[PDB]
Amino acid sequence: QRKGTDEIYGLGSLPSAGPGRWEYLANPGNWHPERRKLHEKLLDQARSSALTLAESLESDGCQPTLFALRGNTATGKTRIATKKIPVLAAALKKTAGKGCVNPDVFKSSLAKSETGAKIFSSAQVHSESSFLADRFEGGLRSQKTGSGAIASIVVDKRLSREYEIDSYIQLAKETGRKVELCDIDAPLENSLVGVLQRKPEGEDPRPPYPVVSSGFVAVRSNRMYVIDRFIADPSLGNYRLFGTAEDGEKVMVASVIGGEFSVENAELYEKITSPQLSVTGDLADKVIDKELIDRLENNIADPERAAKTRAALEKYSGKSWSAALAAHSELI
Amino acid sequence: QRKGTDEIYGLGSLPSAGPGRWEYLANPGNWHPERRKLHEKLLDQARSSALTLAESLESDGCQPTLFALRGNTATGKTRIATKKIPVLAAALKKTAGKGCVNPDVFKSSLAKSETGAKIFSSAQVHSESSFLADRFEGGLRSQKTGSGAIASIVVDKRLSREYEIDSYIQLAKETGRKVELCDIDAPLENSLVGVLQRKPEGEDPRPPYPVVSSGFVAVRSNRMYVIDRFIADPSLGNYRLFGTAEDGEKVMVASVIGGEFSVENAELYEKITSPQLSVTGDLADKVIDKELIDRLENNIADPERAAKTRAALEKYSGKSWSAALAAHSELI
Amino acid sequence: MKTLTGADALEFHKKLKERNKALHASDLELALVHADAVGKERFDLEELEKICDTSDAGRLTDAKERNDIYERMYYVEYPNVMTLKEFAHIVETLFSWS
Amino acid sequence: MKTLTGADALEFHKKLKERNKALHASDLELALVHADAVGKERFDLEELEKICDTSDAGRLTDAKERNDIYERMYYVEYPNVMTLKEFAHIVETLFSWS
Repeated sequence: QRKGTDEIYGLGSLPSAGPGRWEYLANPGNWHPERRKLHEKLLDQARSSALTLAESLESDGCQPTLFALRGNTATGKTRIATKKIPVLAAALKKTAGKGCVNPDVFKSSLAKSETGAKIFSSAQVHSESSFLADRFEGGLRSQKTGSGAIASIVVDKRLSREYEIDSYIQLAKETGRKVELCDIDAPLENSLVGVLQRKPEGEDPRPPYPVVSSGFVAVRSNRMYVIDRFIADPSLGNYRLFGTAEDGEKVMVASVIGGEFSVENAELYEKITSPQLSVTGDLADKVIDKELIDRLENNIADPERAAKTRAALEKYSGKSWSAALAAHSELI
Repeated sequence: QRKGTDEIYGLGSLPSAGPGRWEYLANPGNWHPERRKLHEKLLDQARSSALTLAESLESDGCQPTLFALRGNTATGKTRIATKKIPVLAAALKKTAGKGCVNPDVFKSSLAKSETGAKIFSSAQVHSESSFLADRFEGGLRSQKTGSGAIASIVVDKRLSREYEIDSYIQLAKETGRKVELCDIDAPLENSLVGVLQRKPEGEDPRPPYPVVSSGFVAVRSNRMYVIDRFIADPSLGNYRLFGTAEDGEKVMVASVIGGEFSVENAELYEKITSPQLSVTGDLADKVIDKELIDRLENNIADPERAAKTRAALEKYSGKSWSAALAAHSELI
Repeated sequence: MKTLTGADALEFHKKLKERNKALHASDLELALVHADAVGKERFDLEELEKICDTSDAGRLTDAKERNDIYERMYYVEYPNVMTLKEFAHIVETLFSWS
Repeated sequence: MKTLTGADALEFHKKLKERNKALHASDLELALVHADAVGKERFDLEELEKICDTSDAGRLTDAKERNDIYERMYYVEYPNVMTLKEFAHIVETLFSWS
């Protein structure tokens, strides 16, 4: 499936390229009216969920905050948010997880188009979901609660690169929000198996290999830059980095809290700030075979997790990681 | 078993310590006479084998050469010597492998003491075997063949450190020998399983973990220094580095031949010139379990090798690598 | 393990930054040697831009973070990619997913 | 893979040397931070020598290769060893085997 929904639903002579196109469609008026109405309806839904989050967080005494959950695809970000940000966990409970700024939250809705069934692929809807997340984020920038206080918001994106991290820091500083950043890491292979466990009937994304590997490289290479921002400015907010131990458990690795910097696991810190690259290394070509499945299973003690890992992997046995994720990603 | 054979068979007030002791016993006269006679007999045997090697090598047109086989314990050094140094292979065939400079060649004989059975451990005989190898090497330095040409000799030692490599280069230059150096690498875990496959009834050494890990670190960290010696001086001789691919096959990785430097496998070259250390990493504590045995077996396709690997490992299943090699090493 | 705190934490972080900055520079140096040896097409941002969008929705306006991001990806992450046209398809894929 | 030859080989080797020299220095820097934090006994060659022989049969006469070899081993290779007396037993073991 090829044509993007931006192309399908855009009106008229679409600028080609990237920027040009981006600006043109950033105007809600350049869409067919039914599509414009669907946009409005999704943004109203997202907005209502984000306000529910913000009123929960303020009622629990949280000053205006940008909670930023950094880290690569399928690293266990949601589980860390839930367990290690108790105020936000309480809020997300009220919205069943909705309300965060993240293009992927729009994809299931755009891919169904109120038709009752998914008829576009994730890639086909991505540009449009990105335009909606940007509009959603723009309307939250100065959004207030019933007390007149700036609303707290949650940015759930990879946040790998310096330009992105700088942009969100600037947004926070311009709107008087603290930044509460939890940065979550897992080894690249853990993200790959995490992606193959995600089911097409779920709403979690299933990207192909290059997305996950290039995401890994970018998140690890730029990590210490993000930590340096907190080390340099105690007033910015707090930073915690969680990494994955050999048995799959998340552990605290480094933190800057109330200005105080500490390294809770120096071995992991050494490891997870580097992409562990070589001149020709290729995990993309590694074939999923019995021993790889057993090698991953050997470090997974929880029965439900182990069974789901195993079944996802067996489905692509004999394929390279690159072939397995490419096939997995192509499912609707 | 504790007391060294140097202590047992040395005469009188033995200097304590290292040097002092070393000089004292370097004198053949400070040994009990039976022990002195055993020394003489072993050196005569070694000498006769080394001369057989040298007359073979000269008859096959080899100019006076110091063949140096560098690399950590149980990396597959003997197999590379045999297959990749055809002139030396032809010579070693005539002596059944005897004649090289290496303390370990004396250990089985010193540990039996002409008694008919091994009654001292390898560690108990090591100092004395080292004194014999030094005496053997000293007598070979200016040893000539029947043509009056300096004899070719083979130095089969780890040769990890700059001081050692410099000493052998100096010996070669002082006696008009070329240096033909083959440097052989395998991953540390391959050396560890290689050691557990060595049987006590064999004569190959079975050292404990620290020897193999510290050997690995030293051989990898100093490798490029050895290569630089050949790059800088084309007249010194030739250098070839063999590394281990994922399937256990040895492959050429870098070489300096006739002055020409080439990198035949740049990925392996990047890898095998570094010890891959971290601030707290510990392979020594890794436990030999089913999956580790299967993980090693998955990359071994040859039936005889795979079966011997497996049986050696199962013997120590449940133990850490450090406990497994310590127990293996303690066998006589 | 024991938590590093205060000056030990700061000195660990400072030394680790230096290590990873050496590694960062080295990875690209060695990749460029390799690329020369195998005749990989020289990285040219303008040509790449003619055939894919590298802007991140106009979020990347600079060419110093932009050239630096893509040229490094091209050489370090994708050593077996020989041409910008191949690389273009990779960049397009990256921007089809969050 | 394709063999690097001539100037490409030499430039790969030169860049790799720089990488591994950075790694070499870094490993010891980071180990020394860690050792300070956990209160590992400060490395002292003279004291170690009172309780084991570090000479390699008098083959190591220098103290610049000698201090450099053992202090680095002590900190980098044996981070969980807290005392020179423990380390001594390790050095003795090393010199009991080829």
